[PDB]
Amino acid sequence: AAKDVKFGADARALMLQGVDLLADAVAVTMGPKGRTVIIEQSWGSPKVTKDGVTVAKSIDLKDKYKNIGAKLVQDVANNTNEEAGDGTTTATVLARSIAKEGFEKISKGANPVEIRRGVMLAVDAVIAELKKQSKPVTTPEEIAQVATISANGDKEIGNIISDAMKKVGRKGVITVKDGKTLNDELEIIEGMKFDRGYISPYFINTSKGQKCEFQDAYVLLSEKKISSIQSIVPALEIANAHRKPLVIIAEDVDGEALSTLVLNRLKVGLQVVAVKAPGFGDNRKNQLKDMAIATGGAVFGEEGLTLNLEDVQPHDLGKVGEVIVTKDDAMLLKGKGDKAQIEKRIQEIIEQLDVTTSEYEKEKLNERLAKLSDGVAVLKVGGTSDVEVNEKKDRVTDALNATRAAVEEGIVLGGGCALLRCIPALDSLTPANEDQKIGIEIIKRTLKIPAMTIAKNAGVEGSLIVEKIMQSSSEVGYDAMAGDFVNMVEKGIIDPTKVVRTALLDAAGVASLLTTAEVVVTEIP
Amino acid sequence: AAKDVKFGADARALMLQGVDLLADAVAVTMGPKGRTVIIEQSWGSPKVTKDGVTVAKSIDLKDKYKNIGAKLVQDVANNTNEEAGDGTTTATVLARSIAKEGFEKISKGANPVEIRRGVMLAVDAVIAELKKQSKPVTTPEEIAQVATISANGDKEIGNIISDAMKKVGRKGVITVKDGKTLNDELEIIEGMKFDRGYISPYFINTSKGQKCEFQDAYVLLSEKKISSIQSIVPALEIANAHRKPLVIIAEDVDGEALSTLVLNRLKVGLQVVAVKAPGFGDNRKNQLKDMAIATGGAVFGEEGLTLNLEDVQPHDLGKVGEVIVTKDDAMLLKGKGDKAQIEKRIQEIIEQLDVTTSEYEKEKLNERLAKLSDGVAVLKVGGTSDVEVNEKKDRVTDALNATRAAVEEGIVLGGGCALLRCIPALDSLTPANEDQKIGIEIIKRTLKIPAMTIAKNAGVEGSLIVEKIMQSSSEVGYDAMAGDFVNMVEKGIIDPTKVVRTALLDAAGVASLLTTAEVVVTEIP
Amino acid sequence: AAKDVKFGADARALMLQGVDLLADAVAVTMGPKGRTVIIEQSWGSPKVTKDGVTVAKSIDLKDKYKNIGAKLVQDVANNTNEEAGDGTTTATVLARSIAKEGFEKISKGANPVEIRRGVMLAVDAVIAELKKQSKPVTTPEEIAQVATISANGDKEIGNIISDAMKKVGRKGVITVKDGKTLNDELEIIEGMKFDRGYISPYFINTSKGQKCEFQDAYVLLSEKKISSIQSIVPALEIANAHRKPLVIIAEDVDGEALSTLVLNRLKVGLQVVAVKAPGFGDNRKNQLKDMAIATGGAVFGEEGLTLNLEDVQPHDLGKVGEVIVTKDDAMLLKGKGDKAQIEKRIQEIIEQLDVTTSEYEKEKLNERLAKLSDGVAVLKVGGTSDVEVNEKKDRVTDALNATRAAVEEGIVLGGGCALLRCIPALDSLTPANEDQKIGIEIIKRTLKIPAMTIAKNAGVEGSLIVEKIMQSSSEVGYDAMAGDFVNMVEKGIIDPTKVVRTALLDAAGVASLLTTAEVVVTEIP
Repeated sequence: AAKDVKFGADARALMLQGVDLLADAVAVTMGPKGRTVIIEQSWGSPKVTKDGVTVAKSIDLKDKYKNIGAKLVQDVANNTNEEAGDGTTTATVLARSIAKEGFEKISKGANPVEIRRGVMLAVDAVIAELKKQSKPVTTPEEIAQVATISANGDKEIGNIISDAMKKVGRKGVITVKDGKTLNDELEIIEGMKFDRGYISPYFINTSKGQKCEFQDAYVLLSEKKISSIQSIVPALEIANAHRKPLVIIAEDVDGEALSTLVLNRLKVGLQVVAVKAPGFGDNRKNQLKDMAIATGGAVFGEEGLTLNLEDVQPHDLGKVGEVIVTKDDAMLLKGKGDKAQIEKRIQEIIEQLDVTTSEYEKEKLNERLAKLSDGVAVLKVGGTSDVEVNEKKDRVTDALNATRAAVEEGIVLGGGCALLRCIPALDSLTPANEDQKIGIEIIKRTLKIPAMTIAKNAGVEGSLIVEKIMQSSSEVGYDAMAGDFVNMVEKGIIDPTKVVRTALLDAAGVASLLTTAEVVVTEIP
Repeated sequence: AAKDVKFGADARALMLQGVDLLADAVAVTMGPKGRTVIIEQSWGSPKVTKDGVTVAKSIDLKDKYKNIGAKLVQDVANNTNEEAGDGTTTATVLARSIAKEGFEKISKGANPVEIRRGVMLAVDAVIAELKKQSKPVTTPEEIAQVATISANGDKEIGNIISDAMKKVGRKGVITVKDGKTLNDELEIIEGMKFDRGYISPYFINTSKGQKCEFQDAYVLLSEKKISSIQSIVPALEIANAHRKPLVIIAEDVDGEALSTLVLNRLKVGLQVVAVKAPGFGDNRKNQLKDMAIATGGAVFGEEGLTLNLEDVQPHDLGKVGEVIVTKDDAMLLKGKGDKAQIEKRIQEIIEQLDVTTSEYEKEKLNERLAKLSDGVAVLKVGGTSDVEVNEKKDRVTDALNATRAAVEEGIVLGGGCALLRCIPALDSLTPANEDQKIGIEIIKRTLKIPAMTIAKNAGVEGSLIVEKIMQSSSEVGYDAMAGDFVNMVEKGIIDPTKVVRTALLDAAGVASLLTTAEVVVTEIP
Repeated sequence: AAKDVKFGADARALMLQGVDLLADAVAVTMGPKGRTVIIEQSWGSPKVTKDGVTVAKSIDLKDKYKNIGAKLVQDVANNTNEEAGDGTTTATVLARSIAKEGFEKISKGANPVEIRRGVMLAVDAVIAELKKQSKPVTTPEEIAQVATISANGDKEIGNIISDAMKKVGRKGVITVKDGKTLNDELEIIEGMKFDRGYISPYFINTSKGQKCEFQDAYVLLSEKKISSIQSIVPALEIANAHRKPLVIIAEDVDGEALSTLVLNRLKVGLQVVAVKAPGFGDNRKNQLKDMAIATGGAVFGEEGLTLNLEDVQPHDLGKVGEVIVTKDDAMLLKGKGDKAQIEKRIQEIIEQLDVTTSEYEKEKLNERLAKLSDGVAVLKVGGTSDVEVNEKKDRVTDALNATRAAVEEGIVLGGGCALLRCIPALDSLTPANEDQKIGIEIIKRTLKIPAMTIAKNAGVEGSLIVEKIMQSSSEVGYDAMAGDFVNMVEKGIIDPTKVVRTALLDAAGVASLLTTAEVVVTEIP
């Protein structure tokens, strides 16, 4: 495979020319006044959209170096911001602006590593300032306010969100479902969730949204890894006898099992899904034991009690009402089993919390406790018809992910004004040398970019708006919807702090990586 | 898949150059004096035609951006106006005119969003004026007048249309059939219709017209969705034993059932069709219960009474005389079952209407009531031979769809004069700024376009006609057929108001979407 | 499928340049002095010919627009004149001349629709004049004269033609056959003919002439359509047991039956042919009943008497001596069955004619009567050897079709002089405006075209001949064979009036359609 190689500024120029296409195509769709972008798909109608992540995930350039620039911006600013579809555009625009500004200085004689150090210093100072001028959200009234704000004034949606949240706590688990009724209602049910996603992207069922959904499946628990281990088909025997699905939880899946399952799901699509074990080490073992207690099954490891995957009985497996598994996330609903032995295990974990003393110990114990003592709250959204319910479910999920992101680290002024308020923090910072001072001036400039872009999307003169917002009060900002200055928190122009912080971090990281890369090696066409 | 990306005016120019080809190819065939368009099909004779929707659905450009412009105009102005073949051309021409006029101003410095706001304001004012200067149709005499007018003076066709309509009411159901006789006659028969179309476009039988027709089929009712559920073939067993067809009604069809049915219909074409459930939620369940009562079958859900798709008996399914299903529309004819239990269910729904009180409740109850208490009227058109009957059936369907569209929202002056009479309404409107004033001048101009185009198609000087019609009386207009001014309602130059309103709405929407699009991303060849 | 689109004069120019190639290639072979045209077929010798329809059906241009022009002229001037091979060339030449003349005026500022109206007025006046100056043929002496004239003086052929005609009447049925003898002789035999052609072009047997011939076949009668209905193979069982063929008459054939029959005829060629039902409605049913009475079979509809296609007995089907079926035409010969019940059915139809009173009723009754009471006359042509008989059969068919066309609407002066005599009728016509006057001058010119072309083919100066024929007597014309003026009816330069009328009608229609077409959309190569 013959390769081509370019060096220094010669390759950085091409990477930047590839970046500023994605940046321009995404910066259009920022803010509430975001315009539309026509994306031609081959067979059907050209898809119109106003959503930054779709535009970003779409484009793919022809030239090799431009494509690697675009892909470098994408696979971080997008892949690292899967929580909400709001921070990705900000990340890409900040990244392009930092990179383009720094390329000028390093082409005019500055030292790249010094600029990267200065930029990292500035970004640390700005994140520090953010963590100060933020304000938390810890009372159900404020929770209702922020929820309703995120749902665009829907008092009912914000109300039901706060009701679920204050019922299952801040660290609880929340899910949305379609209640087949006219009115939305909140329900709490038996279930448990852990943070291990699906292993096979071919497992995708109910494809839209990249999910994997199955009903009343059987549950398998295996401490021993089933990597390159056939004889999984004994379980499939009873899983075909009883048409109910089955789920398997192994230390890992590889070789025989992996290759057979991917292909048979591709061609038959049998109702089984594989997921990695949730915990680690002894905590993993005790977690699988708790899950077996909660599902009515048993671990399929040979240690202790004798049981193998070579044979299966209907009472050996576990049973639950529903299961949902997606990227990095998986959950189980309405588990079967010994309801009295579940309480016995709860008491066991209580006495464990009583006896153990270390931070890690009691932490993992609280995790295992909450994973069984507290149920999940399902939001049964409803409406007149599925054409309404399918859209309201998406709005509810958006508002839910917004408020969950807000409760973690508070909220700040929306509309990109937050970064504007953090500019005076750069004054106190002192550079070690003049290159590290240019590394501060760069952030000084690039912090005003999201506000300028939202203003320009609203059709208004950007710099005129940003200079006035800068000199104005600390609590007032620009509302692109109404086109005039307003008290943001009062009006509701807010956004979670985690989003701004993550966006700025990823932007700085990618821009550094892209302005210090010295050698680019690409295939030859 | 390498993509290409263009920005702003540079892409809008190409999209507009792609639009004005479809607009020119369709504007020719407008009015009664519409010319002809030679469409070469590959194998046979070049098809001559004077029908706007065929010309529109035909063309498909070479360049990518021109093609997306043409497709943007098509997939709305056509797909949204499937009711009658008259509004689509008007929609496309209005869209092109608005877009071309606005592109000039936004190339001369105006703000796109402001123009779109002004245009939306003007369109709202014009639709308001239409809803005023319209006049309803609510008496059988006026119904006969408008029917005969739509059928081009055929007193017999309009008479039979009004007879069917006043017999089954305004909201009744009407169908046309071939009576195998010399004289057309009206018949009312047992049946029911709901608004869920076919799921598989491969189901098309009696292909011309995109329909699906079957006789004396069996009826299946399944509240449980059969998505990715095999064992549908038990029913197919008895459906092959008795050569009579079968229809299935499920919450949904997917996976196993979908993939098997599409392919076996492609290669064998077995006499079964799948359709989505008609209602929603509890209303869906009660609707399926009423349909089972009306057909002699039973719901195949496991709840309550035990019954599965794994086994079928001839008396488990429903039975009807005929079934027709098309896009968004499906109906059943001459259902079997307990004629006494049908009356019992009718009394049940009557007492339900008595007890329940909410608007939604009594609305759905009236729907379920009328879906069983009132039969459908079938129009048995007849003639000397099928070469006449096949054409008369199409004329009758056209007149029927025209009068049904007229009874909903009244009628207005035909020949595009209606929009001309709505021009003085734009005087009272006031703009917030000068861009929103150009957004009014644009509609001021584009409202005169359909009349100008019909006049030009008649070979007459357009502006000369439109200025005289503007200054003339409110009730007089231009008759391109006779080539002179005439009292329209008196002569019969009319058209339903719904058509003009929908055409103007879709035109404004598409023109806005096309004059504000900022980024176009297309595949590379 | 990317398309290309041209507008107005720009596309009409290309269509006309495509037309004037077919027109020139066919105008050569007009008249008796028609020259020859070398048509290269790929494998064998280049086929020489002097026949206009073969030259026309042959050519097929390269460019798309030229090809659609040529195909537009072809698929009407040919497809509408399948009766005799004489009118097609005249139609194409008149069409080209009108179109080329009108393109000049519409390129010099005239209104196309006005010209089309004027041209239609002129053509109506000319057809009126023709219907006046024609003269009928209603006596056996005149029949013999016109027959002998059409057969180029063959007294024997004209004599036998008149003998058959005056024996079976003007509306009788006549067929030609090869008598295997030295002398031609006339025979009348049992049979019946109806006007429904073959359904499958793959049915072609005895391929030359596009016919379908079979001997002593079985006859099937099915009122119920066999569209998408298998189990036709029960009949094929006995149709293979007895090697005699079978014919089926269904309301329609589609799906299962169509797809199986086309392919098995392609690969096996079993001796069965399918034809559409002859009549319509109740008349269709009574016609099938009469045909069953006449053939010894029975209708295979389930109504009344029980009988299905699922089973067949040798006495259920009908039986006839011979059957011939071609495009739009099908006939049966020497039917079997109850010769006494046939007379009983005849008496039934007689009493029906007695009781019924409406025009349509007695008309259909006379049709059903004559279809059984009167036999067909077969012309057994003969000669020394098949090399002579095969050519004499074609000459006899030509003369027969000529005299049958003459008896319908009389005869006129041959050699294109008829249209010349109709020129003075255009004087009385008055135009509404000057464009409709150019629409008269165009026909004034184009009427002299066939005579000019025949003269030029004879090598003589055309205009010199046409001016002298114009000023000469009403009964004298030009004989290109002898090259001098002669009394046409006396010499025998005649042609049926139907041919001239149809040619002029089709020419005017195509020329209008081609000079008013505004948009041409063609595939891109």
